[PDB]
Amino acid sequence: GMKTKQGVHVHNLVFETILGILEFERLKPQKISVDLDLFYTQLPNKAYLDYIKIQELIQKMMQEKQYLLIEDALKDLSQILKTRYKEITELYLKISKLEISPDSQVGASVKICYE
Amino acid sequence: GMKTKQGVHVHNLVFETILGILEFERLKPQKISVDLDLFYTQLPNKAYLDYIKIQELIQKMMQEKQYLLIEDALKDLSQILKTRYKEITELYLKISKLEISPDSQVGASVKICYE
Amino acid sequence: GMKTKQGVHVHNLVFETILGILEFERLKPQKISVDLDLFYTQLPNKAYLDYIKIQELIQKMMQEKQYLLIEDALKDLSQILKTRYKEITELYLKISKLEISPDSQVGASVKICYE
Amino acid sequence: GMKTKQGVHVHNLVFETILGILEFERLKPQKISVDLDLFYTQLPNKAYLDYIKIQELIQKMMQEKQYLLIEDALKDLSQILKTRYKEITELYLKISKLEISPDSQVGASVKICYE
Ligand SMILES: Nc1nc2nccnc2c(=O)[nH]1
Ligand SMILES: Nc1nc2nccnc2c(=O)[nH]1
Ligand SMILES: Nc1nc2nccnc2c(=O)[nH]1
Ligand SMILES: Nc1nc2nccnc2c(=O)[nH]1
Repeated sequence: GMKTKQGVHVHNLVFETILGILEFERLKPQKISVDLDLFYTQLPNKAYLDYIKIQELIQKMMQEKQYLLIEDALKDLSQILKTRYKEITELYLKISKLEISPDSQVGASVKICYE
Repeated sequence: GMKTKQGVHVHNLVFETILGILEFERLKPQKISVDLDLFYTQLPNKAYLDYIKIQELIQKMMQEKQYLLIEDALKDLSQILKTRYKEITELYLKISKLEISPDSQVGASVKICYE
Repeated sequence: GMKTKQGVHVHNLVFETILGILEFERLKPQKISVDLDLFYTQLPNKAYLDYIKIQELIQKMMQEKQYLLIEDALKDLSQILKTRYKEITELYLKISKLEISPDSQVGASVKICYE
Repeated sequence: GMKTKQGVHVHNLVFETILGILEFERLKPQKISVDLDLFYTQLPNKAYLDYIKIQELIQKMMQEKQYLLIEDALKDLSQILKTRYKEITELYLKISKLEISPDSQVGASVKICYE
Protein backbone atom coordinates (compact mmCIF):
# COMPACT_ATOMS: atom_id res chain seq x y z
CA GLY A 1 0.00 0.00 0.00
CA MET A 2 3.00 2.26 -0.56
CA LYS A 3 4.17 3.75 -3.86
CA THR A 4 7.52 5.58 -3.61
CA LYS A 5 8.76 7.80 -6.44
CA GLN A 6 12.33 9.04 -6.07
CA GLY A 7 13.55 12.00 -8.07
CA VAL A 8 16.81 13.68 -8.97
CA HIS A 9 16.45 17.31 -10.02
CA VAL A 10 18.68 19.72 -11.92
CA HIS A 11 16.85 23.02 -12.19
CA ASN A 12 17.78 26.37 -13.75
CA LEU A 13 20.97 24.93 -15.24
CA VAL A 14 22.20 27.98 -17.16
CA PHE A 15 24.96 28.03 -19.78
CA GLU A 16 25.66 29.35 -23.26
CA THR A 17 25.38 27.24 -26.38
CA ILE A 18 24.73 27.40 -30.09
CA LEU A 19 21.07 26.52 -30.54
CA GLY A 20 18.44 27.49 -33.06
CA ILE A 21 16.92 26.97 -36.49
CA LEU A 22 17.03 30.66 -37.52
CA GLU A 23 20.34 31.63 -39.09
CA PHE A 24 20.85 34.72 -36.91
CA GLU A 25 20.70 32.64 -33.72
CA ARG A 26 23.51 30.29 -34.72
CA LEU A 27 26.11 33.02 -35.18
CA LYS A 28 27.00 33.10 -31.47
CA PRO A 29 26.12 31.06 -28.36
CA GLN A 30 23.04 32.18 -26.44
CA LYS A 31 21.97 31.79 -22.82
CA ILE A 32 19.66 28.88 -22.10
CA SER A 33 18.17 27.39 -18.95
CA VAL A 34 17.52 23.65 -18.56
CA ASP A 35 15.28 21.86 -16.05
CA LEU A 36 15.57 18.09 -15.69
CA ASP A 37 13.66 15.71 -13.42
CA LEU A 38 14.52 12.01 -13.45
CA PHE A 39 12.22 9.70 -11.50
CA TYR A 40 12.64 6.07 -10.49
CA THR A 41 11.34 3.44 -8.10
CA GLN A 42 14.50 1.55 -7.14
CA LEU A 43 18.29 1.59 -7.58
CA PRO A 44 20.94 -0.74 -6.13
CA ASN A 45 22.21 -0.20 -2.60
CA LYS A 46 24.38 2.95 -2.32
CA ALA A 47 23.76 3.61 -6.03
CA TYR A 48 22.48 6.99 -7.19
CA LEU A 49 21.80 9.06 -10.29
CA ASP A 50 24.75 11.42 -9.91
CA TYR A 51 23.57 14.99 -10.51
CA ILE A 52 27.20 15.90 -11.29
CA LYS A 53 27.43 13.61 -14.31
CA ILE A 54 23.88 14.52 -15.35
CA GLN A 55 24.58 18.24 -15.48
CA GLU A 56 27.88 17.71 -17.29
CA LEU A 57 26.31 15.42 -19.90
CA ILE A 58 23.56 17.95 -20.70
CA GLN A 59 26.08 20.73 -21.20
CA LYS A 60 28.37 18.42 -23.18
CA MET A 61 25.65 17.33 -25.60
CA MET A 62 24.23 20.81 -26.16
CA GLN A 63 27.57 22.61 -26.63
CA GLU A 64 29.04 19.96 -28.96
CA LYS A 65 25.98 19.02 -31.01
CA GLN A 66 24.75 22.60 -31.64
CA TYR A 67 21.15 21.50 -32.10
CA LEU A 68 18.71 23.23 -34.44
CA LEU A 69 15.24 23.06 -32.88
CA ILE A 70 14.84 22.82 -29.12
CA GLU A 71 12.81 19.73 -29.99
CA ASP A 72 15.91 18.25 -31.64
CA ALA A 73 17.85 18.70 -28.39
CA LEU A 74 14.99 17.21 -26.36
CA LYS A 75 14.75 14.14 -28.60
CA ASP A 76 18.48 13.40 -28.41
CA LEU A 77 19.02 14.27 -24.74
CA SER A 78 16.03 12.27 -23.52
CA GLN A 79 17.08 9.18 -25.46
CA ILE A 80 20.63 9.57 -24.14
CA LEU A 81 19.48 9.97 -20.56
CA LYS A 82 17.15 6.94 -20.64
CA THR A 83 19.80 4.74 -22.25
CA ARG A 84 22.28 5.82 -19.57
CA TYR A 85 19.77 5.30 -16.69
CA LYS A 86 17.46 2.50 -17.85
CA GLU A 87 15.93 2.33 -14.35
CA ILE A 88 14.11 5.63 -14.78
CA THR A 89 10.33 5.46 -14.82
CA GLU A 90 9.70 9.07 -15.85
CA LEU A 91 11.74 11.89 -17.37
CA TYR A 92 10.84 15.56 -17.64
CA LEU A 93 13.14 17.88 -19.57
CA LYS A 94 12.49 21.51 -20.45
CA ILE A 95 14.83 23.80 -22.37
CA SER A 96 14.21 27.56 -22.35
CA LYS A 97 15.77 30.37 -24.35
CA LEU A 98 16.31 33.21 -21.89
CA GLU A 99 17.00 36.13 -24.24
CA ILE A 100 15.43 35.24 -27.60
CA SER A 101 12.45 37.53 -26.85
CA PRO A 102 12.61 40.44 -24.37
CA ASP A 103 8.94 40.16 -23.32
CA SER A 104 8.52 36.46 -22.49
CA GLN A 105 10.24 33.19 -21.65
CA VAL A 106 9.88 30.56 -24.38
CA GLY A 107 10.82 26.92 -24.28
CA ALA A 108 9.93 23.36 -25.16
CA SER A 109 9.69 20.25 -23.04
CA VAL A 110 9.25 16.52 -23.13
CA LYS A 111 7.62 14.36 -20.45
CA ILE A 112 8.19 10.65 -20.95
CA CYS A 113 6.53 7.92 -18.90
CA TYR A 114 8.15 4.50 -19.27
CA GLU A 115 6.21 1.32 -18.49
CA GLY B 1 5.31 1.07 -22.82
CA MET B 2 6.30 4.67 -23.53
CA LYS B 3 4.03 7.73 -23.48
CA THR B 4 5.74 10.92 -24.72
CA LYS B 5 4.13 14.33 -24.22
CA GLN B 6 5.84 17.20 -26.01
CA GLY B 7 5.19 20.77 -24.97
CA VAL B 8 5.78 24.26 -26.28
CA HIS B 9 5.73 26.95 -23.61
CA VAL B 10 5.32 30.72 -23.69
CA HIS B 11 5.47 31.98 -20.12
CA ASN B 12 5.24 35.47 -18.60
CA LEU B 13 4.40 37.01 -21.96
CA VAL B 14 3.85 40.62 -20.88
CA PHE B 15 2.26 43.38 -22.95
CA GLU B 16 -0.36 46.11 -22.68
CA THR B 17 -3.88 45.75 -23.97
CA ILE B 18 -7.42 46.96 -23.48
CA LEU B 19 -9.13 44.31 -21.38
CA GLY B 20 -11.93 44.38 -18.85
CA ILE B 21 -15.66 44.48 -18.17
CA LEU B 22 -15.53 47.48 -15.80
CA GLU B 23 -15.74 50.79 -17.63
CA PHE B 24 -12.73 52.34 -15.87
CA GLU B 25 -10.44 49.55 -17.07
CA ARG B 26 -11.20 50.05 -20.76
CA LEU B 27 -10.11 53.69 -20.86
CA LYS B 28 -6.43 52.79 -21.36
CA PRO B 29 -4.41 49.61 -22.00
CA GLN B 30 -3.22 47.74 -18.91
CA LYS B 31 -0.33 45.36 -18.29
CA ILE B 32 -1.15 41.68 -18.52
CA SER B 33 0.88 38.48 -18.34
CA VAL B 34 0.00 35.37 -20.36
CA ASP B 35 1.15 31.78 -19.84
CA LEU B 36 0.50 29.23 -22.58
CA ASP B 37 1.37 25.53 -22.71
CA LEU B 38 0.55 23.53 -25.84
CA PHE B 39 1.02 19.77 -25.64
CA TYR B 40 1.05 17.13 -28.36
CA THR B 41 2.13 13.58 -29.10
CA GLN B 42 3.39 13.82 -32.69
CA LEU B 43 4.09 16.33 -35.47
CA PRO B 44 5.53 15.76 -38.96
CA ASN B 45 9.28 15.49 -39.44
CA LYS B 46 11.05 18.85 -38.92
CA ALA B 47 7.66 20.42 -38.12
CA TYR B 48 7.18 22.42 -34.93
CA LEU B 49 4.72 24.67 -33.12
CA ASP B 50 6.58 27.92 -33.70
CA TYR B 51 6.69 29.89 -30.44
CA ILE B 52 7.27 33.04 -32.54
CA LYS B 53 3.94 32.82 -34.33
CA ILE B 54 2.22 31.70 -31.12
CA GLN B 55 3.34 34.73 -29.14
CA GLU B 56 2.49 37.10 -31.99
CA LEU B 57 -0.99 35.62 -32.43
CA ILE B 58 -1.81 36.00 -28.72
CA GLN B 59 -0.77 39.64 -28.73
CA LYS B 60 -2.56 40.25 -32.03
CA MET B 61 -5.87 38.81 -30.82
CA MET B 62 -5.81 40.56 -27.43
CA GLN B 63 -4.78 44.01 -28.71
CA GLU B 64 -7.23 44.03 -31.65
CA LYS B 65 -10.26 42.34 -30.07
CA GLN B 66 -10.18 44.30 -26.76
CA TYR B 67 -11.95 41.54 -24.86
CA LEU B 68 -14.31 42.19 -21.95
CA LEU B 69 -13.93 39.33 -19.46
CA ILE B 70 -10.68 37.42 -19.22
CA GLU B 71 -12.92 34.41 -19.82
CA ASP B 72 -13.95 35.94 -23.16
CA ALA B 73 -10.29 36.12 -24.20
CA LEU B 74 -9.68 32.56 -23.03
CA LYS B 75 -12.66 31.21 -24.98
CA ASP B 76 -11.61 32.89 -28.23
CA LEU B 77 -7.85 32.34 -27.95
CA SER B 78 -8.16 28.66 -27.05
CA GLN B 79 -10.50 27.97 -29.96
CA ILE B 80 -8.16 29.86 -32.28
CA LEU B 81 -5.10 28.00 -31.06
CA LYS B 82 -6.69 24.54 -31.39
CA THR B 83 -8.02 25.29 -34.87
CA ARG B 84 -4.55 26.47 -35.90
CA TYR B 85 -2.78 23.42 -34.32
CA LYS B 86 -5.29 20.57 -34.53
CA GLU B 87 -2.58 18.12 -33.41
CA ILE B 88 -2.57 19.44 -29.86
CA THR B 89 -3.75 17.04 -27.17
CA GLU B 90 -3.86 19.54 -24.31
CA LEU B 91 -3.87 23.33 -23.96
CA TYR B 92 -3.35 25.40 -20.84
CA LEU B 93 -3.80 29.17 -21.03
CA LYS B 94 -3.78 31.61 -18.13
CA ILE B 95 -4.21 35.37 -18.37
CA SER B 96 -3.32 37.56 -15.39
CA LYS B 97 -3.91 41.23 -14.71
CA LEU B 98 -0.71 42.52 -13.12
CA GLU B 99 -1.85 45.89 -11.74
CA ILE B 100 -5.63 45.67 -11.27
CA SER B 101 -5.15 45.12 -7.50
CA PRO B 102 -2.02 46.22 -5.59
CA ASP B 103 -2.20 43.37 -3.05
CA SER B 104 -2.59 40.25 -5.20
CA GLN B 105 -2.25 38.72 -8.64
CA VAL B 106 -5.59 37.80 -10.22
CA GLY B 107 -6.25 35.83 -13.36
CA ALA B 108 -8.31 33.21 -15.12
CA SER B 109 -7.31 30.08 -16.98
CA VAL B 110 -8.56 27.29 -19.17
CA LYS B 111 -7.19 23.75 -19.34
CA ILE B 112 -8.53 21.76 -22.27
CA CYS B 113 -7.89 18.05 -22.82
CA TYR B 114 -8.71 16.84 -26.33
CA GLU B 115 -9.45 13.18 -27.01
CA GLY C 1 -13.74 14.20 -26.63
CA MET C 2 -13.10 17.55 -24.96
CA LYS C 3 -12.86 18.24 -21.23
CA THR C 4 -12.60 21.96 -20.38
CA LYS C 5 -11.66 23.12 -16.89
CA GLN C 6 -12.00 26.85 -16.27
CA GLY C 7 -10.23 28.48 -13.35
CA VAL C 8 -10.28 31.75 -11.48
CA HIS C 9 -7.09 32.49 -9.56
CA VAL C 10 -6.23 34.86 -6.72
CA HIS C 11 -2.56 34.38 -5.89
CA ASN C 12 -0.26 36.01 -3.34
CA LEU C 13 -3.14 37.91 -1.76
CA VAL C 14 -1.30 39.61 1.10
CA PHE C 15 -2.88 41.37 4.08
CA GLU C 16 -2.62 41.53 7.86
CA THR C 17 -4.92 39.66 10.18
CA ILE C 18 -5.16 38.13 13.63
CA LEU C 19 -4.47 34.44 13.17
CA GLY C 20 -2.94 31.77 15.35
CA ILE C 21 -3.37 29.30 18.19
CA LEU C 22 -0.31 30.48 20.18
CA GLU C 23 -1.13 33.36 22.52
CA PHE C 24 1.78 35.54 21.38
CA GLU C 25 0.56 35.51 17.78
CA ARG C 26 -2.89 36.86 18.58
CA LEU C 27 -1.64 40.06 20.21
CA LYS C 28 -1.29 41.88 16.88
CA PRO C 29 -2.19 41.20 13.23
CA GLN C 30 0.45 39.39 11.17
CA LYS C 31 1.19 39.28 7.45
CA ILE C 32 -0.29 36.34 5.57
CA SER C 33 -0.43 35.32 1.93
CA VAL C 34 -3.41 33.47 0.43
CA ASP C 35 -3.61 31.50 -2.82
CA LEU C 36 -7.02 30.46 -4.14
CA ASP C 37 -7.93 28.50 -7.26
CA LEU C 38 -11.59 27.89 -8.09
CA PHE C 39 -12.32 25.52 -10.97
CA TYR C 40 -15.54 24.83 -12.83
CA THR C 41 -16.91 23.35 -16.04
CA GLN C 42 -19.76 25.71 -16.91
CA LEU C 43 -21.41 28.98 -15.81
CA PRO C 44 -24.34 30.87 -17.35
CA ASN C 45 -23.78 33.15 -20.32
CA LYS C 46 -21.85 36.32 -19.35
CA ALA C 47 -21.65 35.01 -15.77
CA TYR C 48 -18.31 34.81 -13.98
CA LEU C 49 -16.73 34.13 -10.60
CA ASP C 50 -15.82 37.72 -9.80
CA TYR C 51 -12.25 37.83 -8.48
CA ILE C 52 -13.11 41.18 -6.85
CA LYS C 53 -15.78 39.72 -4.57
CA ILE C 54 -13.65 36.62 -3.97
CA GLN C 55 -10.67 38.58 -2.70
CA GLU C 56 -12.85 40.83 -0.56
CA LEU C 57 -14.68 37.88 1.01
CA ILE C 58 -11.41 36.15 1.96
CA GLN C 59 -10.09 39.28 3.64
CA LYS C 60 -13.47 39.93 5.29
CA MET C 61 -13.71 36.45 6.80
CA MET C 62 -10.11 36.32 8.03
CA GLN C 63 -10.01 39.82 9.55
CA GLU C 64 -13.40 39.53 11.29
CA LYS C 65 -13.30 35.89 12.45
CA GLN C 66 -9.70 35.96 13.79
CA TYR C 67 -9.25 32.23 13.30
CA LEU C 68 -7.08 30.07 15.55
CA LEU C 69 -5.49 27.34 13.42
CA ILE C 70 -4.87 27.92 9.73
CA GLU C 71 -6.91 24.73 9.35
CA ASP C 72 -9.83 26.49 11.05
CA ALA C 73 -9.68 29.26 8.44
CA LEU C 74 -9.44 26.72 5.62
CA LYS C 75 -12.46 24.77 6.86
CA ASP C 76 -14.66 27.86 7.14
CA LEU C 77 -13.47 29.66 3.99
CA SER C 78 -13.77 26.59 1.77
CA GLN C 79 -17.30 25.86 2.95
CA ILE C 80 -18.22 29.52 2.44
CA LEU C 81 -16.75 29.61 -1.05
CA LYS C 82 -18.47 26.40 -2.20
CA THR C 83 -21.83 27.51 -0.81
CA ARG C 84 -21.45 30.84 -2.62
CA TYR C 85 -20.34 29.20 -5.93
CA LYS C 86 -22.06 25.80 -6.00
CA GLU C 87 -20.94 25.32 -9.61
CA ILE C 88 -17.31 24.80 -8.64
CA THR C 89 -15.87 21.37 -9.31
CA GLU C 90 -12.58 21.87 -7.47
CA LEU C 91 -11.20 24.31 -4.90
CA TYR C 92 -7.61 24.80 -3.82
CA LEU C 93 -6.86 27.17 -0.95
CA LYS C 94 -3.51 27.69 0.75
CA ILE C 95 -2.81 30.11 3.60
CA SER C 96 0.80 30.95 4.49
CA LYS C 97 2.28 32.83 7.42
CA LEU C 98 5.01 35.02 5.96
CA GLU C 99 6.90 36.08 9.10
CA ILE C 100 6.18 33.45 11.76
CA SER C 101 9.61 31.84 11.14
CA PRO C 102 12.57 33.73 9.62
CA ASP C 103 14.05 30.66 7.90
CA SER C 104 11.09 29.14 6.03
CA GLN C 105 7.61 29.69 4.66
CA VAL C 106 4.94 27.66 6.47
CA GLY C 107 1.32 27.17 5.55
CA ALA C 108 -1.61 24.83 5.26
CA SER C 109 -3.91 24.04 2.36
CA VAL C 110 -7.05 22.24 1.36
CA LYS C 111 -7.81 20.72 -2.04
CA ILE C 112 -11.43 19.72 -2.48
CA CYS C 113 -12.80 17.79 -5.45
CA TYR C 114 -16.59 17.87 -5.75
CA GLU C 115 -18.45 15.19 -7.69
CA GLY D 1 -19.06 13.12 -3.82
CA MET D 2 -16.40 15.14 -1.99
CA LYS D 3 -12.72 14.26 -1.61
CA THR D 4 -10.82 16.62 0.73
CA LYS D 5 -7.03 16.59 0.90
CA GLN D 6 -5.51 18.69 3.68
CA GLY D 7 -1.88 19.71 3.55
CA VAL D 8 0.74 21.17 5.84
CA HIS D 9 3.62 22.85 4.02
CA VAL D 10 7.14 23.85 5.05
CA HIS D 11 8.82 25.42 2.04
CA ASN D 12 12.28 26.92 1.51
CA LEU D 13 13.42 25.83 4.96
CA VAL D 14 17.05 26.96 4.82
CA PHE D 15 19.81 26.01 7.25
CA GLU D 16 23.40 24.76 7.27
CA THR D 17 24.34 21.15 7.77
CA ILE D 18 26.99 18.58 7.01
CA LEU D 19 25.73 16.65 4.01
CA GLY D 20 27.43 14.88 1.14
CA ILE D 21 29.21 11.79 -0.13
CA LEU D 22 32.25 13.66 -1.54
CA GLU D 23 34.95 14.19 1.06
CA PHE D 24 35.37 17.92 0.35
CA GLU D 25 31.71 18.60 1.13
CA ARG D 26 31.82 17.10 4.62
CA LEU D 27 34.57 19.39 5.89
CA LYS D 28 32.14 22.19 6.77
CA PRO D 29 28.34 22.64 6.87
CA GLN D 30 26.71 23.84 3.65
CA LYS D 31 23.49 25.70 2.92
CA ILE D 32 20.52 23.55 1.99
CA SER D 33 16.86 24.22 1.31
CA VAL D 34 14.10 21.75 2.23
CA ASP D 35 10.52 21.58 0.97
CA LEU D 36 8.04 19.32 2.75
CA ASP D 37 4.37 18.68 2.02
CA LEU D 38 2.38 16.37 4.30
CA PHE D 39 -1.13 15.45 3.17
CA TYR D 40 -3.96 13.77 5.03
CA THR D 41 -7.70 13.21 4.96
CA GLN D 42 -8.65 13.44 8.64
CA LEU D 43 -7.21 14.24 12.08
CA PRO D 44 -8.94 14.37 15.48
CA ASN D 45 -10.85 17.46 16.52
CA LYS D 46 -8.52 20.42 17.26
CA ALA D 47 -5.55 18.21 16.32
CA TYR D 48 -3.00 19.38 13.76
CA LEU D 49 0.36 18.52 12.23
CA ASP D 50 2.35 21.22 13.99
CA TYR D 51 4.63 22.93 11.46
CA ILE D 52 6.81 24.04 14.40
CA LYS D 53 7.71 20.51 15.45
CA ILE D 54 8.01 19.44 11.81
CA GLN D 55 10.58 22.09 10.95
CA GLU D 56 12.55 21.44 14.14
CA LEU D 57 12.63 17.68 13.54
CA ILE D 58 13.96 18.10 9.99
CA GLN D 59 16.75 20.37 11.17
CA LYS D 60 17.47 18.10 14.14
CA MET D 61 17.81 14.96 12.02
CA MET D 62 19.93 16.57 9.31
CA GLN D 63 22.34 18.42 11.63
CA GLU D 64 22.87 15.46 13.98
CA LYS D 65 22.94 12.57 11.50
CA GLN D 66 25.22 14.26 8.92
CA TYR D 67 23.86 12.18 6.06
CA LEU D 68 25.94 11.11 3.06
CA LEU D 69 23.68 11.07 0.00
CA ILE D 70 20.64 13.32 -0.17
CA GLU D 71 18.81 10.05 -0.82
CA ASP D 72 20.03 8.80 2.57
CA ALA D 73 18.46 11.83 4.25
CA LEU D 74 15.23 11.38 2.29
CA LYS D 75 14.95 7.70 3.24
CA ASP D 76 15.43 8.37 6.96
CA LEU D 77 13.40 11.58 7.20
CA SER D 78 10.42 10.20 5.30
CA GLN D 79 10.28 7.07 7.45
CA ILE D 80 10.57 9.22 10.58
CA LEU D 81 7.83 11.59 9.46
CA LYS D 82 5.37 8.80 8.54
CA THR D 83 5.99 6.96 11.81
CA ARG D 84 5.38 10.20 13.72
CA TYR D 85 2.21 11.07 11.71
CA LYS D 86 0.69 7.72 10.69
CA GLU D 87 -2.43 9.53 9.44
CA ILE D 88 -0.63 10.99 6.44
CA THR D 89 -1.80 9.79 3.04
CA GLU D 90 0.98 11.39 1.00
CA LEU D 91 4.41 12.87 1.69
CA TYR D 92 6.58 14.96 -0.61
CA LEU D 93 10.08 15.89 0.51
CA LYS D 94 12.75 17.60 -1.57
CA ILE D 95 16.24 18.54 -0.39
CA SER D 96 18.33 20.95 -2.47
CA LYS D 97 21.97 21.96 -2.22
CA LEU D 98 22.03 25.71 -2.80
CA GLU D 99 25.75 26.33 -3.40
CA ILE D 100 27.24 23.02 -4.57
CA SER D 101 27.22 24.25 -8.21
CA PRO D 102 27.20 27.96 -9.16
CA ASP D 103 25.19 27.44 -12.37
CA SER D 104 22.21 25.35 -11.25
CA GLN D 105 20.10 24.16 -8.35
CA VAL D 106 20.41 20.42 -7.69
CA GLY D 107 18.39 18.26 -5.37
CA ALA D 108 16.63 14.98 -4.78
CA SER D 109 13.09 14.21 -3.69
CA VAL D 110 10.76 11.47 -2.60
CA LYS D 111 7.00 11.34 -3.16
CA ILE D 112 5.28 8.62 -1.16
CA CYS D 113 1.62 7.66 -1.53
CA TYR D 114 0.28 5.53 1.32
CA GLU D 115 -2.79 3.34 0.84
N1 LIG E 1 8.87 25.13 -31.00
C1 LIG E 1 9.85 25.89 -31.48
N2 LIG E 1 9.59 27.00 -32.05
C2 LIG E 1 10.63 27.71 -32.47
N3 LIG E 1 10.43 28.84 -33.08
C3 LIG E 1 11.38 29.56 -33.46
C4 LIG E 1 12.62 29.21 -33.28
N4 LIG E 1 12.90 28.12 -32.76
C5 LIG E 1 11.97 27.32 -32.34
C6 LIG E 1 12.26 26.06 -31.72
O1 LIG E 1 13.40 25.68 -31.48
N5 LIG E 1 11.13 25.46 -31.29
N1 LIG F 1 -13.47 36.12 -13.30
C1 LIG F 1 -13.40 37.43 -13.53
N2 LIG F 1 -13.70 38.26 -12.60
C2 LIG F 1 -13.58 39.54 -12.91
N3 LIG F 1 -13.88 40.44 -12.02
C3 LIG F 1 -13.75 41.67 -12.24
C4 LIG F 1 -13.33 42.11 -13.40
N4 LIG F 1 -13.08 41.32 -14.32
C5 LIG F 1 -13.18 40.04 -14.16
C6 LIG F 1 -12.89 39.11 -15.21
O1 LIG F 1 -12.45 39.44 -16.30
N5 LIG F 1 -12.99 37.83 -14.77
N1 LIG G 1 -0.62 22.95 11.08
C1 LIG G 1 -0.44 23.98 11.91
N2 LIG G 1 0.55 24.00 12.71
C2 LIG G 1 0.67 25.07 13.48
N3 LIG G 1 1.65 25.14 14.33
C3 LIG G 1 1.82 26.15 15.05
C4 LIG G 1 1.01 27.18 15.01
N4 LIG G 1 0.02 27.16 14.26
C5 LIG G 1 -0.23 26.15 13.48
C6 LIG G 1 -1.36 26.11 12.61
O1 LIG G 1 -2.14 27.05 12.48
N5 LIG G 1 -1.34 25.01 11.84
N1 LIG H 1 21.71 11.97 -6.62
C1 LIG H 1 22.81 12.44 -6.04
N2 LIG H 1 23.84 12.74 -6.74
C2 LIG H 1 24.87 13.24 -6.08
N3 LIG H 1 25.95 13.54 -6.74
C3 LIG H 1 26.95 14.05 -6.16
C4 LIG H 1 26.96 14.27 -4.88
N4 LIG H 1 25.99 13.96 -4.17
C5 LIG H 1 24.92 13.43 -4.69
C6 LIG H 1 23.79 13.07 -3.91
O1 LIG H 1 23.71 13.29 -2.71
N5 LIG H 1 22.78 12.63 -4.68
